[PDB]
Amino acid sequence: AEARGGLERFCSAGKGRGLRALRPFHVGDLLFSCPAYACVLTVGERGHHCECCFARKEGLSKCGRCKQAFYCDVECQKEDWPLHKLECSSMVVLGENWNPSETVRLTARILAKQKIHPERTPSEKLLAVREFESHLDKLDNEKKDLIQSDIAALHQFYSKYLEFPDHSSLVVLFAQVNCNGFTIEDEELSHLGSAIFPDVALMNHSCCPNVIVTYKGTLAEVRAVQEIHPGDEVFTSYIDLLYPTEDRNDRLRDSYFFTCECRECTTKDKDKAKVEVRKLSSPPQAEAIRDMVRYARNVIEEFRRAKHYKSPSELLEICELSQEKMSSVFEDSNVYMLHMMYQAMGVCLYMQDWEGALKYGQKIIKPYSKHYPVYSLNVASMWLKLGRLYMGLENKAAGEKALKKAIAIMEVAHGKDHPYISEIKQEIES
Ligand SMILES: Nc1ncnc2c1ncn2[C@@H]1O[C@H](C[C@@H](N)CC[C@H](N)C(=O)O)[C@@H](O)[C@H]1O
Ligand SMILES: [Zn+2]
Ligand SMILES: [Zn+2]
Ligand SMILES: [Zn+2]
Repeated sequence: AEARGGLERFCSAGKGRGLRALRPFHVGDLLFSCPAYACVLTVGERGHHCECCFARKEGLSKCGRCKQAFYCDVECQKEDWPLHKLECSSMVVLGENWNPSETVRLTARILAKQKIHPERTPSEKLLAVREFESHLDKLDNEKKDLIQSDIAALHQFYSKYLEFPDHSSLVVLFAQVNCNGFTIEDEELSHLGSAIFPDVALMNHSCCPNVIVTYKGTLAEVRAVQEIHPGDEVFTSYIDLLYPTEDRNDRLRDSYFFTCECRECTTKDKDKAKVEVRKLSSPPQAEAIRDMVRYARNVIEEFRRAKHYKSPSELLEICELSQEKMSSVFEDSNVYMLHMMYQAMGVCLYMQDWEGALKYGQKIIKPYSKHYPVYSLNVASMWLKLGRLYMGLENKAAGEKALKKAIAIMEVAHGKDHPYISEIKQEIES
């Protein structure tokens, strides 16, 4: 018998172990699904999504003791209890002082799961957590310090409720989480939480992926976005494909310890349109473009840092400031301009500035459609957010057209029967 029908684990030369198709898969076909081995809901979503299954529901029943964990029903509460019990009492005693990072909370759950079920689970038919690559030999000083900081935080927040393996085993585990972890995003690409999907972790990376990972609660689903021929390796993208080749590879080396050699990374064809410059009298010299690229990659970091000391209103100004400055060199379609417009849209949405968010959305959509693949969750989510803004702003004609563009991509990536599709169709009707 086949562990996963039409697929097998194999040795991909220069890429360790990988996933291969045995039979053809065509666009929109489901290769496999994988329940979460461990998952944790992001703090920001407490009271809005079930802590166990991540369902977005009104009227979630809360935990009687800590009054902090929220659930669909007693069944979700019971499934989560082995994990929630590690935090419940600590959240009662320490208030806002109990703040382990999301990665630390996830790793605590993996430790709890490993102890109870040493044998392979249904989320490990092809690759087990114990087999995950860690790359300890490639970790630099800063990366080693970060893991050590995470281990101290784990002892700090869980020592009273969780027994630990030796320090070296914890180092290996946090390192495995870094190169095999997933984040779960909703239909608008909002961050819901972090998870471990061992069989999904088997797939190698390509900047030209042939599959897309989506979620049905905490169940990961893998669907083909191009034909996958018998014998082909199955590739997902580990990163945001919007960025130029150098940016993507700096991210792949930093988190996954490899340099990509895919067709897009070899030819760099998309880089010209991604770093688009404006047609002026001059025009911009290569040195001046390099300076704006460096300014752009720094403002990305400036914005992230500013979240700690600046108000949303101020963060919006950083985005406004940057766009104005970069526009002397950069076209609106330039990816660095889009990064700032996207961040500005999120701030607008947060400050209830529906109109400001809609104007940003209207500028992002066309360049997103060009830069991203045909089936991209980033493009689908942008059409959806645009559709929802128009619908909310009493423009049903433009709203319906945008929601329909989102559904058409989502039918491929999420499957025609996905609950997100039914939800959007119910928004078109009512
Ligand atoms: N395109 C690639 N080129 C080289 N190595 C890759 C590529 N994609 C993924 N990898 C490797 O696979 C790791 C991530 C794993 N989640 C993927 C399965 C991994 N190949 C394994 O044998 O466990 C990365 O940290 C790299 O070691
Ligand atoms: Zn639930
Ligand atoms: Zn509780
Ligand atoms: Zn690549």
